[PDB]
Amino acid sequence: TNSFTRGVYYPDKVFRSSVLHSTQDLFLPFFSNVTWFGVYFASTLREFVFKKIYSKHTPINLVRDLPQGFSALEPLVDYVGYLQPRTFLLKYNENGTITDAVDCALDPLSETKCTLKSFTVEKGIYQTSNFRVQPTESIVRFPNSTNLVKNKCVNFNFNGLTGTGVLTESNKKFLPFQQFGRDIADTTDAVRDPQTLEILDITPCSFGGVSVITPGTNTSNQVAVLYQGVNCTEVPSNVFQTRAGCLIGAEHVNNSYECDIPIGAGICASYQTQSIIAYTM
Amino acid sequence: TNSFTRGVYYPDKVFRSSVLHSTQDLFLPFFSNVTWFGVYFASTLREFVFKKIYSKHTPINLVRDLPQGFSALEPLVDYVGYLQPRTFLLKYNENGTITDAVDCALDPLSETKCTLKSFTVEKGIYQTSNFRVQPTESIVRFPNSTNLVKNKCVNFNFNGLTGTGVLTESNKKFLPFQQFGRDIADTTDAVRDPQTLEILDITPCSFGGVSVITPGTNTSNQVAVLYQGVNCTEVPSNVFQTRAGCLIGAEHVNNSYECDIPIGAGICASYQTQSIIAYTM
Amino acid sequence: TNSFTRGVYYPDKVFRSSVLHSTQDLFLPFFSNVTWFGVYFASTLREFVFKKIYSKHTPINLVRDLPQGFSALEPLVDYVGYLQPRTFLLKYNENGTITDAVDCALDPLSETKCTLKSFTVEKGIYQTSNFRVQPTESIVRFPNSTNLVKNKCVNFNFNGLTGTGVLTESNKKFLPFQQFGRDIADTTDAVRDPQTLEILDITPCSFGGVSVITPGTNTSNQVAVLYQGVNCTEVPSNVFQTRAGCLIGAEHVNNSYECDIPIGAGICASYQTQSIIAYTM
Ligand SMILES: *[C@@H]1O[C@H](CO)[C@@H](O[C@@H]2O[C@H](CO)[C@@H](O)[C@H](O)[C@H]2NC(C)=O)[C@H](O)[C@H]1NC(C)=O
Ligand SMILES: *[C@@H]1O[C@H](CO)[C@@H](O[C@@H]2O[C@H](CO)[C@@H](O)[C@H](O)[C@H]2NC(C)=O)[C@H](O)[C@H]1NC(C)=O
Ligand SMILES: *[C@@H]1O[C@H](CO)[C@@H](O[C@@H]2O[C@H](CO)[C@@H](O)[C@H](O)[C@H]2NC(C)=O)[C@H](O)[C@H]1NC(C)=O
Ligand SMILES: *[C@@H]1O[C@H](CO)[C@@H](O)[C@H](O)[C@H]1NC(C)=O
Ligand SMILES: *[C@@H]1O[C@H](CO)[C@@H](O)[C@H](O)[C@H]1NC(C)=O
Ligand SMILES: *[C@@H]1O[C@H](CO)[C@@H](O)[C@H](O)[C@H]1NC(C)=O
Ligand SMILES: *[C@@H]1O[C@H](CO)[C@@H](O)[C@H](O)[C@H]1NC(C)=O
Ligand SMILES: *[C@@H]1O[C@H](CO)[C@@H](O)[C@H](O)[C@H]1NC(C)=O
Ligand SMILES: *[C@@H]1O[C@H](CO)[C@@H](O)[C@H](O)[C@H]1NC(C)=O
Repeated sequence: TNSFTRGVYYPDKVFRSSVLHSTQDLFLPFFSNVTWFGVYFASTLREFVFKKIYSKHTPINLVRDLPQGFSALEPLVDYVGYLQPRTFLLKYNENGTITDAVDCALDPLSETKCTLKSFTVEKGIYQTSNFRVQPTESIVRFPNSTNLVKNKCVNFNFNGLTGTGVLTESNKKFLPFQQFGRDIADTTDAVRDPQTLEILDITPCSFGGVSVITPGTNTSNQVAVLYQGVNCTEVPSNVFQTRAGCLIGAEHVNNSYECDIPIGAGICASYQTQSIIAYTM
Repeated sequence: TNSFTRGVYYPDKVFRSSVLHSTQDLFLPFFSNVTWFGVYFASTLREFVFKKIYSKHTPINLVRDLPQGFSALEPLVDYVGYLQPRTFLLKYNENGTITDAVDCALDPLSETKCTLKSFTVEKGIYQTSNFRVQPTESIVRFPNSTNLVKNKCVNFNFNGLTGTGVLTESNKKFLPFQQFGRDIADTTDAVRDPQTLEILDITPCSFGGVSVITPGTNTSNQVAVLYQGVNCTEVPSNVFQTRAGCLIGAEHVNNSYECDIPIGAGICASYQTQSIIAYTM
Repeated sequence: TNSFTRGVYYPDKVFRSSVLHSTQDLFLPFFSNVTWFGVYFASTLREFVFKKIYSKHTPINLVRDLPQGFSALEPLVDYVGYLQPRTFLLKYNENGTITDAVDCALDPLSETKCTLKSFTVEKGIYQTSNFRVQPTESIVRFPNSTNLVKNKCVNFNFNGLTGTGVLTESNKKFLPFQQFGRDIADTTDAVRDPQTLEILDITPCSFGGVSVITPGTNTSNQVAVLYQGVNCTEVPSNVFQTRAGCLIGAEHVNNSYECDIPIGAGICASYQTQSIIAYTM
């Protein structure tokens, strides 16, 4: 059984009129796997959210299914789903009644609604969060204690030089006694391997912000995820990289015409036909 | 006996030339009720201020009265009036002698001299201090412990909602479970009375700055006190309210002509004849 | 024996390419008196700097002298001169080898190289440091305990008035009871001597910044030291004062023509012929 945005109660007894409040509490995540026998309880319809008992009574007409829609549960005293800590965006009507909600943890175009604090997202690119490649490796090197890995974000320790970055073969020749180099910004640029005296280059791991490519919410809900400055080989529809990074959820049409939505650094995006395509401008 | 600005001694042994220094010490307030038998002592004339003994010897020619003028008392060793903590503005001559002083606690147009730090106030409006209506009441409401007061600044406590404001009947209908409302600025806007379930509106009490309406000190000393944003029913010659607040010390002439001194928000003030009048611009 | 910039070792084992690093460590000062038998050790050539043993082997061809040039000593393990704490400016080549160094504590035009962080100083005036006349005297005066000194920077204490300045005869007459005066900036301007009741004027001692007058390093190395706002009677080639202060290392040519290098406040400086001259603009 799929919960079509069913369990949304009033977190506090505060009156709000025509606002979009952001609440951090225990709510039922939208489109969650619900058994078909805090916790959510529904019986075909008297919905109950226990945490404090919330109740709601809605007339229904269906068989062997869960009703689709939205219903706010009211505090009573001070199908089963489980509650999780989520950040919800509640829409309060002019009478204080919650008419709609957005769970900003399920899929893209939902975090964009939280970032913009609106149920209608315009046509464009929006930077929602960032992305840092976490090092899934840890190597330590000491002279004559693990193997040397390269071309991957790894926490290294070269005879006391603790750092975080990706190692690669450098074309710089150090002096016979110098053990590590430094750039203009007073940061460790290259290190000398205590074994085999190999010179390795240190590069900071991929640091970029994620962006959602949306052709407005009035046309369709199909969005594309855009990563800035990172390669998709390190990123956890169609996967393809571009000049600005990797774009998930679009196509790689070889055509080229006028730019529609500038995603940044060359390539632009557009909506065509029921499919999002990318083209070089 | 009236002290015509008599007791003003040298607070410290510091030499100053052509300055207007502000001193916070124990001085005799100007135009104070002096007995006709720290303390001020005068005998018709050898004035003494004890606190440290200050002395002054001035030739006088009068009977059954106190001499009018100004005389600075000099430190001697390390009619009777009493000293109070006052903020005085002393005028030092080119030889270090105090020639005049202003007690900025007696009447309006004297605090203006301290605010401007000058013995000559120009023609215009000057904001000297502020004014906050202190709540002369404290009510506490709990469900089934004092009476409910409205239309007056009162400290309230609605089942744990401690605040300060004026309560009035609101036209907003809360939900059957919501107990208090909140505006866009994340402040308590309305509360629900735990008794009779009446909805009350919370409004911050009158916050405004006082202003002195003076037609310059070269013409006359008659000034008018202007309160901004407050009603004279809550404010502790002629009393009348205007669009910018309450104006004390003027008239309410129904005539209208060109503006002379803009007191703010419409109405202007002018000097006519030996009387200060107000007129809508 | 004179050390012609001989002892300069690698402070740390860090690789740098085409940079000018500033190091604070124990180095041999340039042009220092070296015996002709941390410490510097050279033998005609295998130079050794002990601190950690640094070594260097350079072919030489000379007799009864010390070789002139520059040679960087490399770390080996973990004529005699002594090491002192100095701030050196090291020039790293594209291979990490130190090719030249500047000791910014020997003479002027060397501190300018540190201030500009370059081995080539342009033609102009550069403010390197400041200059405050330290009081070489301390007098204390109490009423009926040292002699009264004037026209010299001295720490004074007049019956509890501790301060620092130069005392001189003031033409201001205090009141018979006032002991010290104060200016507009709320600072002690004048004091009354508890003995003989003499009025003295307090003036802050000479505060100014030093400046190096250099006609560029591409033409010659002869520079002139310029002090701003101080008189040479208090300052520790040809000494002469000007409108902007005292200028050491130049001439006082009475001629006057177009300005070449504005040293500030009137007088300008120029290079003529092998001699630095100053002239009123
Ligand atoms: C530390 O030990 C390693 C392991 O023997 C040394 O690596 C070898 O060095 C020799 C001498 O140059 C080479 O012939 C081998 O091919 C190296 N081994 C590998 C797997 O390449 C290393 O040189 C030693 N380092 C020091 C400083 O002694
Ligand atoms: C708390 O007690 C008060 C006092 O009885 C209640 O106020 C009365 O409520 C009844 C029921 O509606 C009215 O008929 C009366 O007119 C009310 N009294 C007055 C003076 O107006 C109040 O309703 C009670 N509240 C709760 C929540 O029980
Ligand atoms: C403190 O003592 C000194 C020393 O005697 C006094 O200085 C003398 O004062 C007399 C009286 O005016 C003069 O005739 C002398 O010429 C002063 N001495 C010198 C060396 O000039 C001083 O006046 C005394 N101060 C007080 C306040 O008593
Ligand atoms: C709020 O309540 C009033 C009460 O009559 C009703 O007329 C109005 O339609 C309600 N608002 C909404 C959005 O339902
Ligand atoms: C992105 O990084 C991966 C790392 O595996 C590399 O193989 C690829 O060539 C990189 N692409 C670009 C365009 O830098
Ligand atoms: C200050 O003293 C001098 C002394 O002769 C006198 O001439 C002058 O008038 C005095 N100043 C004032 C304002 O009285
Ligand atoms: C000012 O406040 C008093 C409160 O008693 C009220 O009666 C009056 O109507 C108010 N006047 C205006 C102009 O708001
Ligand atoms: C650095 O080393 C390379 C190695 O061949 C050499 O060609 C180059 O001249 C060196 N650089 C300097 C400044 O000597
Ligand atoms: C500079 O100070 C000395 C102090 O001994 C003084 O003699 C000289 O007249 C002063 N010169 C100028 C120009 O102020």
